[PDB]
Amino acid sequence: DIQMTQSPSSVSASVGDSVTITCRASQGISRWLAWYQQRPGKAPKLLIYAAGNLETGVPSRFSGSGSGTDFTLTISDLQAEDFATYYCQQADSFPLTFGGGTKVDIKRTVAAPSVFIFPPSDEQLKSGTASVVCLLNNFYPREAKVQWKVDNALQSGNSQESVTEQDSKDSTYSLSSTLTLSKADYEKHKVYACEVTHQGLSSPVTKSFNRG
Amino acid sequence: NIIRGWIFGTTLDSKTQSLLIVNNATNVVIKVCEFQFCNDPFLGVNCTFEYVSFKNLREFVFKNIDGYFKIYSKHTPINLVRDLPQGFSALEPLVDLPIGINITRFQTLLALHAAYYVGYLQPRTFLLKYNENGTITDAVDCALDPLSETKCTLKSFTVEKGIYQTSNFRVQPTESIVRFPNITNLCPFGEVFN
Amino acid sequence: QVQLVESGGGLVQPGGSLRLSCAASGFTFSSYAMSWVRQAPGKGLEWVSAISGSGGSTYYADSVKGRFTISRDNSKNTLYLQMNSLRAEDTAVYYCAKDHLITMVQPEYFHHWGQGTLVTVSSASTKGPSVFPLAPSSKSTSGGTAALGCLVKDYFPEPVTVSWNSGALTSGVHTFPAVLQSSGLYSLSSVVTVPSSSLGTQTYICNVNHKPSNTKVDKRVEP
Amino acid sequence: ATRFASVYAWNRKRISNCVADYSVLYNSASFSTFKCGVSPTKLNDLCFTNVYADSFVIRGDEVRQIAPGQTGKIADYNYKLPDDFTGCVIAWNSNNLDSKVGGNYNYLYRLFRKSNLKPFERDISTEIYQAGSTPCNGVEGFNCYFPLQSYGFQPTNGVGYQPYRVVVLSFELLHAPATVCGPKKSTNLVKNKCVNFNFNGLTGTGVLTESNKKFLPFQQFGRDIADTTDAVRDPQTLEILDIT
Ligand SMILES: *[C@@H]1O[C@H](CO)[C@@H](O[C@@H]2O[C@H](CO)[C@@H](O)[C@H](O)[C@H]2NC(C)=O)[C@H](O)[C@H]1NC(C)=O
Repeated sequence: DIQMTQSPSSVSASVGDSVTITCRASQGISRWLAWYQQRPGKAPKLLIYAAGNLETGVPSRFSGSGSGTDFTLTISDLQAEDFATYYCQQADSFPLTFGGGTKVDIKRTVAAPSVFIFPPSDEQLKSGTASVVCLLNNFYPREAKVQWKVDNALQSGNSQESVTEQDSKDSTYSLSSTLTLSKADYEKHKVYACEVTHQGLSSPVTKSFNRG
Repeated sequence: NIIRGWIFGTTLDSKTQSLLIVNNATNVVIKVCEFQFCNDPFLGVNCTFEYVSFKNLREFVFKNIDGYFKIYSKHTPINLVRDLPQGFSALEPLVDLPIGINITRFQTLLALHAAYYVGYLQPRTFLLKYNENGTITDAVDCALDPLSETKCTLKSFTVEKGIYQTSNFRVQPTESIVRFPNITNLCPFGEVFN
Repeated sequence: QVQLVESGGGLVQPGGSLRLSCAASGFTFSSYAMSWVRQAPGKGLEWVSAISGSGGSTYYADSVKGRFTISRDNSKNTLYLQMNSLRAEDTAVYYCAKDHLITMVQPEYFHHWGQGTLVTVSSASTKGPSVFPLAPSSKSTSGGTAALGCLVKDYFPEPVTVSWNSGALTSGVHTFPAVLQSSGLYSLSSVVTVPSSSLGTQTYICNVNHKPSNTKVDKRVEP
Repeated sequence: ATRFASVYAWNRKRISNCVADYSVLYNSASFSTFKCGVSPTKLNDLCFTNVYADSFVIRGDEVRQIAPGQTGKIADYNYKLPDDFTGCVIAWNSNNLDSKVGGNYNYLYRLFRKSNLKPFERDISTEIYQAGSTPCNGVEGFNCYFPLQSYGFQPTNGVGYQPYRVVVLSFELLHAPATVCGPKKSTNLVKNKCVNFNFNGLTGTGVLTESNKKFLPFQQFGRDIADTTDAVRDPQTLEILDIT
């Protein structure tokens, strides 16, 4: 009834800038809202309560505004510790509903993804399962959208993605796309490939290999 | 810097508001809270008000008038090891606290890993000499000696040769005394009560 | 300012039951409204259950109602949450939340947050990891550098540890966050970039250690 | 304040050793009710020992209960004022604030108590009221009711039942320095002209001219031999002026 939308999903900005996060509730919630921050590996902490009332320990550069339906969290000065995930919850209608969640990253130049291939090993051949891994390294931003093709055919529901967090030396990302299938099914096809379209690439990069 | 604090009050055991003044590092702390005071108060090396921020002789004067705690002070450099240096220096006010705590006793507060002196005040009459810049340069106590009384009478620090009149000599009524003739005609209450 | 400690989470069979406890200290329990909120490992926060400074009013989320029960006691100064018919979707970190203001009927805000306990529901048993090699490349012409590594598969429960020659060659190592398989097991990839000149010259081993299964395995990669 | 306490637990705050401009609040025209033995019209010119602010939230119809010699559940069991109350009572609607969709049940009130409240008394006891002769045994039930009843504050409730924030200011006047007055307005400065002057309460008439006399930092006035005032120091700017 009171599901709220938080935008933008994920953003990137440099130290010293300002970040605006907008949260909208389905109905007018007066001034019953709470803006939270949460870093990985720690419990969430409140930044704003009511509508714009700050927490005692939170630095003053965090501000809350809005009323009824629209609300806005503004960070006037970004620091190295300001990159986390932000949430909005309501506190007037039960059940209490949270927002989508907004992740803040570091703005940097766009870097092309280094893409490498890993066919299943001979040790993996005896198991009866084949796992073909497409590795993306040193790409920015987070959005990669890797896909797998087998004999130039789209594959869905067979691949699993695992992405590392933003790097600490160059604020880049790494991605692993694993295609897991049965040995009998893996032996049906001859050629496999993984494709990635990146904003750092003028054209899509497709890398293919053959069994044997 | 061994002396660091003062405590004033009447009970000094957290039962009533006892004024407390403390110095620590670069901070001065003044409170009127009912702190639970130590049996041997020192520092190792309900509130109604609160404020926070031998080579030396520091003089202080503390008094209370109409619910105001008045504090005067004066700092000076000295070089003496035996006793109180002999000299004259006026003291200017620094603190006027509108508190209103009844105070009858006090104590100092030291730091343990510096001699000091104490005196009491009296209602006296004095003559003061203000210089050109408005600084008290010297004073005369009136009731110290006949010469001092003469100086106070003439409003001058220099007295010319002669004879002057200062005060009136009296003598005192040692005790009281009452004489009435005798007890007579006692009203006979015994006849009714017995 | 107050102390909130959560306990009772663990690994249980699907369809089982659990009892989590919140110990609260530093404040009067009766005057404040407690709340139990779970956060999924890959999702955000969402409220689950709430109690009202006594026990008369019990509020439950629309996806936990009919199975969970919240109760509180002032005498022991604690909160209990009983979970029934636990499913794979109940695997989350549970947090015991309280609001600064004295609230007796409604929680509203959640200013106090506990450590939270992980509750995991699965049908898998303890097992060691399986390590496989991933060859760097077969062509030293692209850029003179290749990416190689090892793959850890079919291990339960978490976690696995990859040392990569006992931490002697850490330059380009990329160990992706562990991911859940479709069969209740897990997978991991540890990849590092080395120059293509030093492929068959320098010797490297990926070492994977598992404490629940007590398995220390060394695997070599050859192109 | 973001949220007030309940009426049975009215929040008291002490204010002292400061300057309060009661005219600003009086010239606000933002409160539904504003009553004052004290005269509201420009008496920020008076000094008091303390100012005690008792704040809570009640329904509009109960707002009338906050006055000397008043009865009612709020007056008897939640907040009682002395018949000789000194100060003011202020109230303004909070239906935009303390009302809530689905009912705002944070604010409670004391409906059941063994006896009425004394002036300036607060009762937060959670003991179950014993209506009959059976001990409550720590649980509410027959002849045993929880003393706190929860308001349902909603935007659709009637104005009399709609939430209203109420603040009561009580002036303390005891044998004390009375450090809160709150007036002290000043004017500009005029030189070289026969005027009527008032420096920090010292009144007089004459001509103010610039001087060269060197005061001490702690001294404000200068006197002549005949004890007549001769020089002053402007409180708003530390300089010495001769009076002729
Ligand atoms: C009282 O307030 C006035 C108002 O600002 C202060 O006057 C200022 O004083 C500073 C330095 O003394 C000047 O640089 C400003 O130009 C002054 N402003 C004005 C408007 O006069 C004054 O210092 C304050 N304190 C006292 C004791 O008067």
